[PDB]
Amino acid sequence: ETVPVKLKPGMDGPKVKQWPLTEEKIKALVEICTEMEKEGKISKIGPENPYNTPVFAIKKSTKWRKLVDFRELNKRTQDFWEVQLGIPHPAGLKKKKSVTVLDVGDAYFSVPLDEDFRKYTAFTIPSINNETPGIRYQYNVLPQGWKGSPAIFQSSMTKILEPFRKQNPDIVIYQYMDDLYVGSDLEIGQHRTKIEELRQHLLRWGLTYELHPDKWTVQPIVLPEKDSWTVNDIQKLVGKLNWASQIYPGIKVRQLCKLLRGTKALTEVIPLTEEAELELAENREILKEPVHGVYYDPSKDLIAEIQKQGQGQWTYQIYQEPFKNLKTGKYARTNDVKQLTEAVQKITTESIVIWGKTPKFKLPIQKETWETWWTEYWQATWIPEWEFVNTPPLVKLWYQLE
Amino acid sequence: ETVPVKLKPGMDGPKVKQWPLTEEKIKALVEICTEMEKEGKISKIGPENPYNTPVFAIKKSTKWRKLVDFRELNKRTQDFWEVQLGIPHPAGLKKKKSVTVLDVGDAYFSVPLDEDFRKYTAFTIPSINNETPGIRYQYNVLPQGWKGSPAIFQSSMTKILEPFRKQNPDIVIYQYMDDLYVGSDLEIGQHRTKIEELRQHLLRWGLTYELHPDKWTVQPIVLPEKDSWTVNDIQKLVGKLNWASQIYPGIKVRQLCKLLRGTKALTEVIPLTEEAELELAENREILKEPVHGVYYDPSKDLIAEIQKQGQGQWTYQIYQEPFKNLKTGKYARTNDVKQLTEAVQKITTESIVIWGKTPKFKLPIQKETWETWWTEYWQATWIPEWEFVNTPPLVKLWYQLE
Amino acid sequence: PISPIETVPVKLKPGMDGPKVKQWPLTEEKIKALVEICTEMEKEGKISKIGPENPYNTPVFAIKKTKWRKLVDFRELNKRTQDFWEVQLGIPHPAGLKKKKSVTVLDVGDAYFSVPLDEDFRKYTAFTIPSINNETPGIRYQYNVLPQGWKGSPAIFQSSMTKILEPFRKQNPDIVIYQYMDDLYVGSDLEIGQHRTKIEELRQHLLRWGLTTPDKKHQKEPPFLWMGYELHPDKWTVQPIVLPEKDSWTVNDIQKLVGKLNWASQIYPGIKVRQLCKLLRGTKALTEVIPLTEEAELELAENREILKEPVHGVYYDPSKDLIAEIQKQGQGQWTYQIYQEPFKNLKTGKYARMRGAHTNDVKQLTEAVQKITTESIVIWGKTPKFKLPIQKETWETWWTEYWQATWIPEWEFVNTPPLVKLWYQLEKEPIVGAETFYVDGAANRETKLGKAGYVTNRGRQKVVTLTDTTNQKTELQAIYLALQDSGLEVNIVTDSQYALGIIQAQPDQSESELVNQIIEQLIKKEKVYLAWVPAHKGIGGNEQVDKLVSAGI
Amino acid sequence: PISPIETVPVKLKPGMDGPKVKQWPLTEEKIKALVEICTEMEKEGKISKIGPENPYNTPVFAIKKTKWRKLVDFRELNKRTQDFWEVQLGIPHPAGLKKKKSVTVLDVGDAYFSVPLDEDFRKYTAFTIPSINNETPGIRYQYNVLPQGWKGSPAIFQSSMTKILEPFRKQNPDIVIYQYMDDLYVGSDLEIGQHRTKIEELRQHLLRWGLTTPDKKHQKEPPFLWMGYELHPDKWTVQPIVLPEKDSWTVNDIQKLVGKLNWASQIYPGIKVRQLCKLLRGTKALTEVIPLTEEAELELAENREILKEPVHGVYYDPSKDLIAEIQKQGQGQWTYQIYQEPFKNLKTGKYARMRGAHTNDVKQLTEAVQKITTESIVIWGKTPKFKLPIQKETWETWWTEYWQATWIPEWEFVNTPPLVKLWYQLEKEPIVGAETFYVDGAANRETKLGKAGYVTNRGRQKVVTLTDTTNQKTELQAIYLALQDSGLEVNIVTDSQYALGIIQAQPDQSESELVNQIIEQLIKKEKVYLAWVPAHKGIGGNEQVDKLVSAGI
Ligand SMILES: Cn1c(Cn2ccc(C(F)(F)F)c(Oc3cc(Cl)cc(C#N)c3)c2=O)n[nH]c1=O
Ligand SMILES: Cn1c(Cn2ccc(C(F)(F)F)c(Oc3cc(Cl)cc(C#N)c3)c2=O)n[nH]c1=O
Repeated sequence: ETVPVKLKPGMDGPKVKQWPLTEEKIKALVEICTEMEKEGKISKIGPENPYNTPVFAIKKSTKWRKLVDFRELNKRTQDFWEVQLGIPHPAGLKKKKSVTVLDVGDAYFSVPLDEDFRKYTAFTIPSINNETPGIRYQYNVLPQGWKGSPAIFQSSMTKILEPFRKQNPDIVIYQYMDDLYVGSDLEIGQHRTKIEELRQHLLRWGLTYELHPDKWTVQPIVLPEKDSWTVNDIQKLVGKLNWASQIYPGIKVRQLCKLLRGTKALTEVIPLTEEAELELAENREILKEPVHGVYYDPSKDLIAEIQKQGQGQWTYQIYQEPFKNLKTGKYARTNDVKQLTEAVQKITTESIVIWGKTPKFKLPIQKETWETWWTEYWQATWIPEWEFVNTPPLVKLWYQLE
Repeated sequence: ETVPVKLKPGMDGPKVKQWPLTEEKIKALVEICTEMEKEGKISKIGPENPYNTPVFAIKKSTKWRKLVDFRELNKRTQDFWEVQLGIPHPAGLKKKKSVTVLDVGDAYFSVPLDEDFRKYTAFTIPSINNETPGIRYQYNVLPQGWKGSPAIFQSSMTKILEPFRKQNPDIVIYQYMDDLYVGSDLEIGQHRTKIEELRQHLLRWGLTYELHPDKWTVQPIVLPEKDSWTVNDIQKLVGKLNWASQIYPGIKVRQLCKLLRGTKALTEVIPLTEEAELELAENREILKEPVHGVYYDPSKDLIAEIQKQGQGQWTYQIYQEPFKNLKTGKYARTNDVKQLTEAVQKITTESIVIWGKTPKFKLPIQKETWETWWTEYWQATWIPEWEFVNTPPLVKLWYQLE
Repeated sequence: PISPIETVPVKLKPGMDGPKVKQWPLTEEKIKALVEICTEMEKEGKISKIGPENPYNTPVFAIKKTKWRKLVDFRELNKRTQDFWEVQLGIPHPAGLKKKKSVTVLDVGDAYFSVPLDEDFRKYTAFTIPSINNETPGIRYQYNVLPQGWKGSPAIFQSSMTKILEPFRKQNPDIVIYQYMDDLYVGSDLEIGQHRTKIEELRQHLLRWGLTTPDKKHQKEPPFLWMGYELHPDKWTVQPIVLPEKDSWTVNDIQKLVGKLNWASQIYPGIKVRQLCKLLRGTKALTEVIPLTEEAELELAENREILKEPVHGVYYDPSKDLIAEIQKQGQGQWTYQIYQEPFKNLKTGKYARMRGAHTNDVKQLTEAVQKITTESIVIWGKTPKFKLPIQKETWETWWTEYWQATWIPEWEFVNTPPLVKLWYQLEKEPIVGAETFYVDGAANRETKLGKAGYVTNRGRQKVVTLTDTTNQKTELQAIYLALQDSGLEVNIVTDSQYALGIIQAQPDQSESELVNQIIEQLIKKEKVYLAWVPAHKGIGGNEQVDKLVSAGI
Repeated sequence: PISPIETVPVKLKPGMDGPKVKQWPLTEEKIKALVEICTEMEKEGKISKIGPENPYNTPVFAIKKTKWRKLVDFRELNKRTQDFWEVQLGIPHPAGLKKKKSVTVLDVGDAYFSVPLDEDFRKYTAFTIPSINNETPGIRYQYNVLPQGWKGSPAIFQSSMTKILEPFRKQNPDIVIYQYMDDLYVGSDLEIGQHRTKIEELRQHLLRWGLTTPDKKHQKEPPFLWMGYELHPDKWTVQPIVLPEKDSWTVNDIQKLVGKLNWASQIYPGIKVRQLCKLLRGTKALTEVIPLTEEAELELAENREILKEPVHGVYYDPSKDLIAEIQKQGQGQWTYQIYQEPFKNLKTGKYARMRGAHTNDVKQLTEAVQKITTESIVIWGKTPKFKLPIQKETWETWWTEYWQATWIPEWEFVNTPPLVKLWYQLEKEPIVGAETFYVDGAANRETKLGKAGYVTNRGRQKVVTLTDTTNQKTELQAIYLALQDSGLEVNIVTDSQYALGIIQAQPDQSESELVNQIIEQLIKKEKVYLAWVPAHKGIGGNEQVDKLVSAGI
């Protein structure tokens, strides 16, 4: 019994080119796909299918997994999965002491895919040195990575979760793409026991970290505590504070600006005044608490900006309106691309938990470096949207830590 | 007896390419050059001469004349003609009631050119459809168009002018390139008689408009006289006045700015105040007189800017420092290139008379249009330096007339 | 001979119906020629006769040589035909081929005609041979096979040939079958005997599916002259390259020259095209002559020298690793070589790009490494191990301190001058016993006039005026001014994030001559500490230099 | 045979002395080959033996085919040799040749070797055949004739040939002698008899000056296959052009295709390269495949159609005038034809340029006219009379009202759609009964955030926020905002000379999508009156919209 899927009028299916893959990754995919074809999950296709979606091989565990990039198909089917069959996001999930993430993607293999939508799921296995044309396939069942799969499957998911929910009314379960987010206020042993219990319920239907969102405390803009302050240090502080006033309402800086008078050497020691120190502390107390006036608009896209701080640390901010930060934070711990990949997954997970949406990333890296290498370290079953930026020299300074 | 000429060290001779010429102009030049060669003025040259200067044919009279563009060679020999053998410029010339311009270029044919400088005077007669290589030549005598020619010849010119000067001590004679500028305070009949007398002195040595520089009255920035003034008209006036304050010291506009208060319609009539009208008149009285503080620096280049006003009129300003106007004016009276050519010659003549230097022109025309056509209307024996500009939309408005 | 293979179900574009383009009446010679040709095609099963009940039409033309050829204008059918999947991702590269004991070249005979066409689509390929002076109903045909010039032919041919080879590929996994257009390139490591035998089973299997290929006598033998390359039995090269010699080079002569040089750069090391490409800028007419510059003449001469003796490339050995060596050649020019055994090159190449306005050799080298990595994954399915002309210390300093995430896979230093290094470094903190310059620049948006200046803590001051300038140009002037008047140790305070940004990235080359002058000053210095303040917030010396530059703006 | 002509006195570059480049010891086969060759050259008078008293040296190499050839590396001598005058200004164009009853092609034999070399320069051409394993003093020669590969050879040859032809040119003014490299192209309107006679007097006069040319049997006959053209006795064309057909087009395949199309555009009307050139942008590898876009595929198809039947060009008649006809082809694409008698084309061409960011068809047409004028002066020595697709009223409106001086020589209107017209016009004075919008835009230089807005005299207001913007982008946003919310009649007040400038020039096409959106709004309107005020001078509604946009900047 198939659910009919429709694209937005005038919008055609994805025609996205395939990235060159290493021999190892091609072999891994040929073997995976040979088996899915044997099981009737996918079928070899003809040239009459002009559509294409990229395919990659990750590790996620020492076993190769197939990752399909449905980013384009998702944007094109947005109406179906968001308004026609939207999965509501629970506001309580972010409040729980422990959230466990379980992959449920293997559930989609059971449900067949609307015969007229199948062509849009086309993908190619490339060939080294263009020896052969690629191996082409399309899906016969709900695919892993397409937002329409949990949308269709949510009625089947409700039946599976009905007993477990009824017996644990204070346990929040949320489905995002191929994953199940399970939150509780139970002790870590009890929580881990209830997860194992839940896996048993899933096991009867063919379905086979933790995060601590209550412990998610945003990194405030940090102002230094010092004995002696130079001209250079006050200049650095006014710079940092002048910018914070764009975000935080009620930041004063005139008492600090007052100290900087005349053409002076940067190294020269300047003594603190009573009102400058009061201004310094009043701003210090503001940055502690979240920014007043900033609220999530469910109709707007989320954006995430990341800065490289050196020494294995990375800072990030999530907003919908530039500088109107919904969340700020940091990531720590070799390799710049590996570390960046890691931060991207962490920020995305936090956004799925807090708003039920992945953010659009502004990455401080070259398109080509990122495209060649991100798949060597990627472990998530989803892929967020990204773009490449040239980090402003000062934004890094203003978001620094200690 | 040849005067040794030397280029600035590290500076080589001109290697300027020849512009395509029409059949008519090529034939005219072949005939002119065949005769100059017969007279030994120029000689055919070998490939060992890597240098080149453009050649053109003008009318200046219904007889074809050869014009050589020595603009590059002039810049490269600047030391010789400006400091080693400089022709001083008389400040009195601009003060005379009548200035007559006489071509004396034929005097240079008598004096031979330093054998080691000749290679730098190389020029080519092009060939239609590249049938033949060009006809190449270099000068054996002082060439018309090179600033070094009057520099060398000034000792011979002094001997020729000694009797005439001694008999007319109040007549100013100045030599710029191939021309003699002769100024007097005599009545037009007497002046014309003294010019004819002077031509007789020249005639004994083989040498064969008027301008009225006392009548050169700069076009002030004109402010309109009106009964009723709209918002649009005050806005246009503040615009014009705000800019004039950059040039003229002592321009006030706050009384006018005062009238423009609130979000008003442009067509709405606004009544004049006593202080606005006083401000309007005080500025009006300033623009009448020349700008205070602007003086000619003989070490700096002169610049001329020209705007197309439509209906056959053109405005221009001469300065060394932008907006620090030494002279302003207009030219009136078909063809945009012909009219522009005409204005260029008029402004150049005025600058030669006032400062003894041609200005660098900023032309409101496309390089290619100007290059294809300027020779169809050019009548001067010199060529000023030029560049092509995209006239600011407002500069035309601010320099407008009535 | 037309394949018994299951056809490909072709569709027209949604909301579109077939072409109905009127046949233009032709001359008698053209009509006769077309009747001769169409009767023959119809006899061979290529086309079939229809009635006037079919509403579609596509124009037909006949052209001469002294043989007559049928041309079908499929422009309208193509505009109405569905989109198909892209035929090939890229073309095979010789350096990607293994050394095979025996290699057979099998060109398929009349490929498109040997492949059927979807029954329900055939109607839309309707064409009309008109009668003499269009008096009587013209002769009407439709295609049964894939028509030449139709949008779907390349795709459907390739997929049919893929479906056909699929079982043979199972039966012989140790046989290399390269599919390229209407050709098959078959290689194996068997003895001449077992190979000729294996080629015949393939030829026969192909014939069972209505596809004809040449026999041992008509079969091509090495060297293969394929796609601008020479494929010899244990080496490969680009095809003979002749650089013309002219008194006068036109825009067309240089474009052709650059192309041949670029094509030669795949195997001949050190080819340079910078000076020659510089001439093609500010584009003039194709027949217009461009005088060669001394630097272009020197470049042409150096190239002429590389090409005088022939160079070849080696084939790929999957067991041995890939080594990529990069050298800095000059002004943004890079050259590389990929070998497995030194110095027997599989291929060579060049990188001479401008990824921005201001860069350094460290960024350019990283960019070249990325490009070689990508190319290696395409040709061989793996990344090479690099030999780079940069010390590990220079690299580690750069990457740790840079704001952008950057990575070079397994690499090792090689002392091959010119070495890539950073030419200056900004101070991490302000200098004690150094004059503090508070710089600023302001330009009027209307007049385009600007002022650049500084005010120091040592009382010094300066202001210069600029014509046809911008705020960005004045802000860079002010920094340059501060570097010209200061000693070997400066503390500079700007309010420009723009100039700060440029300088902090440690550029050595720029599209701006102002940025180049600044660069020269920075290299001459001993210590430089650049710092930034917000503008118009009444900060120290910055408010003073702000009133100084704002005068007459 | 070496000419008795007076040599050309060659010099070295001031401050420079001759080359002293060491001879590399060669193999025995190379030394023998070179001794064979040099003995023969010396015998013919080409080279002469010297002693070791001469201090200069230039390297020598020998290369094989199975003949041996001598290569001299004159790179160092060339770097030290003086600069010479540029050989040719441009190349002859066939459309520039008159129709001549009889035409003879005379290729000069071993041209450079038939010309002496300055006595005092000969020393600097010194070269050494090394001995076996460089044990004994090598054999040393110097050139007597012009060496191949030397900087001065093309120039000195051409000037010697000019001096040589000079007297014959007087004796026969009605004979056309085209000088091109080491060739002479001789044309006359005499009968086969007097022509063959005249050719012989020239051949003989040439021989008196040691220059050999072919005889009646070795003399080439039309069609001449010269420089990519076919020179027939009463027509000319470009040489056979074959557009390849591929499944996958690489960057190299497209570059070659564009080139052949550009070359074909000299005589085949309506060739288009826009879509094909668009693909070559954002430059990828030469072997990298580029998928053809629908618009590129359509362009390729249209071209394929033009080229199917051969087109020729006609020769020049100096008595008849030149007519140039221009047509607008599309998105900045122009095509032209020059004929004397309609429609027998001397040549064709195209213009598809971007002279700025924002233009209109009136500026593009003026630009095309200038380019054709220039080209005509080069080929024929005169300007053509134009037939333009613009009404005299549209032209007169444009030129009279435009700030830039502009001129089109003798022209006449021709109704050939698409016609060139202005798509909107700004009001000369403010509209009565129209809302006055006071627009403004401000962007923070640090955050790159901006605000675009308006305040009207009807009380209305609006402010939008922009990301990664500039002041110029916000000032154009503010005008667009004002056009989106206003009716068919607006008075707009900006403080931006930049946006004012763009709009006043009446653009119809832009490199900016923002400028294109503005353009669409202006065409929809009935009346628009744009005006300008100085910024930050406290003027009317402008001070109000200034505080509105400055919020959060
Ligand atoms: C020449 N050669 C080689 C190199 N080599 C190795 C394998 C193959 C294989 F059959 F598998 F495709 C070759 O066939 C090709 C491949 C291509 Cl892309 C084009 C052409 C052509 N025309 C022939 C091949 O040329 N090894 N031994 C030997 O003689
Ligand atoms: C072919 N042709 C013509 C056209 N024509 C007219 C005049 C000349 C003239 F002798 F004067 F140079 C020609 O000689 C040329 C000119 C050039 Cl640029 C190249 C070549 C070649 N290879 C031959 C010429 O081709 N007229 N009659 C006739 O048979």
